[PDB]
This record gives sequence, C-alpha cells and structure tokens, in this order.
Amino acid sequence: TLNVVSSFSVLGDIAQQVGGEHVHVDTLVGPDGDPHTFEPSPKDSALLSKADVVVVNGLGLEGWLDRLIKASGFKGELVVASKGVKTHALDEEGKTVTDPHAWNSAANGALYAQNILDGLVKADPEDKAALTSSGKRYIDQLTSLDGWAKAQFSAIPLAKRKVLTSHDAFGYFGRAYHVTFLAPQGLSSESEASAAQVAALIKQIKADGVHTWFMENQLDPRLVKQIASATGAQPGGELYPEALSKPGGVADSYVKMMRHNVELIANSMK
Ligand SMILES: [Zn+2]
Repeated sequence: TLNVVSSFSVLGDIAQQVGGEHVHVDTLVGPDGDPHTFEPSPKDSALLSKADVVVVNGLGLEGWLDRLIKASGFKGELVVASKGVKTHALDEEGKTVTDPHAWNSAANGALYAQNILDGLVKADPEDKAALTSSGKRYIDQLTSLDGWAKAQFSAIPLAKRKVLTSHDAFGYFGRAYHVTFLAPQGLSSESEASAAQVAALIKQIKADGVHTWFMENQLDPRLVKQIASATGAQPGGELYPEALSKPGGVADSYVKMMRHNVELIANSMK
C-alpha cells in the first residue's frame, strides 16, 4: 500500500477516493485547519520522511514545502494537483497575485483528481488498472457534480447573486457557478483586513442589498460577524472553503464539501 501525505485535508480526500484500497493517506493540515497560517512541525517532518508520495496544491499555497522536503529527507514522488488548471489572478500594485483556491470549481476538482491519479499510477504501476478504474469513476463523479452545481444556480435569477463570507476563497466557485462573493479579508488569512476595506464592504452591502452572510470553518468569524451586525445581514450558516469538516460533520469529503457549499449558497438566493 502506497503511503501518501497530502498538504491539506481536501487533497487528502481526493487522493483517498482515487486510490482506494491501494493507498493510505495522512494529511498535514487537518480538518478545520487554516492552510494559510499553517507551519509544519517536527512530527510533520517525521511523517513525510516515511512517505512514498506527497500531494500538494501548488499556486503558492505551501510556502514551507521545499524546506520541509529538505528537512525530512523525503525522496518520493511530488504531485502538484493544480498542474494544467487555468488560474485566476488579482491585479494589485501593478503586479498579479494568483488565487490558489482552484478546487472550489468541481470541474477543476476533476482536473486535480486526474493529476493525482497520474501520480499514483506513476508511483504504483503494479496497481495501474485498479487505480485507473477507481480514478476514472471518481473523475466522472466530479464532472457530473460540476453539472449539478451549475444547474442549482442556472435556473434562478441572475440579479443580486451576492453573499458575504470571511475571506476570498470562493473566487473559482463564483466564476464557475456565477455568484459574487464579498469578504473583508483577501486571498490569505495571513493579512488583516484594512479599515478601508471593512468600511467599503459595509457601504457596499448597505447600498446594494446583500442579505446573507456566512462563516467559514477554518477562520475566526468575529470580523464577518461585525460586518453583518453593522448591515443587518442574516446568517446563512457555515461554509467549508478550504478544509474538510471533522468526522461526523457536514463536509467529510471533497464531494460532501462541494455539495454542502452549493446547497447553503443556493438556499440563500431565495
Ligand atoms: Zn484561503
């Protein structure tokens, strides 16, 4: 059985579904964990030294990766799950900043799963037929999930499709399924929201009639609650943008994470 380490919980689940009985997957960032503020520990280094495959997001999400690979002595296979995926970027200070959250489009999740399948087959060719069978089944589930998600938003009004959340993690979801996401913090929870941005969000919501706000499982909800209180926005619940729920929760897998987020956002539209 291949020993696989994922950088964070979402990728660990995709690797588990693709690999099935032929992989054992551990994750560095766990359920409800913030991937932006994470730094790895000696326990993480020890775990990676035993691994056959490491699965990461790329797109700048794991700044610590190279130093952890060096310290651990990891000599296995590195799989960048975002390879080939079309990225989005923000235009800031005359430069571009890549948005790493590409998996919140289920069509991109299917591309992630194909990259992970490719890496597992490369690392375990003895099981290539079995891995390809379970992988292609999962990929088909994800492209059909993408079609289901589009359908939940396509037959409802295009006007006023705006929600408020804690940070800018749903950009690819919003582009794929056509919903505008507002948030006081940007692409990363390493950066505090400026007074300028908080004031502008409150003004925008008051002026443009945003009705629903969400918290996120990996990020302190105090700030989004402050904006909601200043605007009278009503709660829509808890979204799971970049970490699975704990076991027994509403977002125990990537599929269930996507379904949960789609259901909650669509229901708030409505
Ligand atoms: Zn994020």
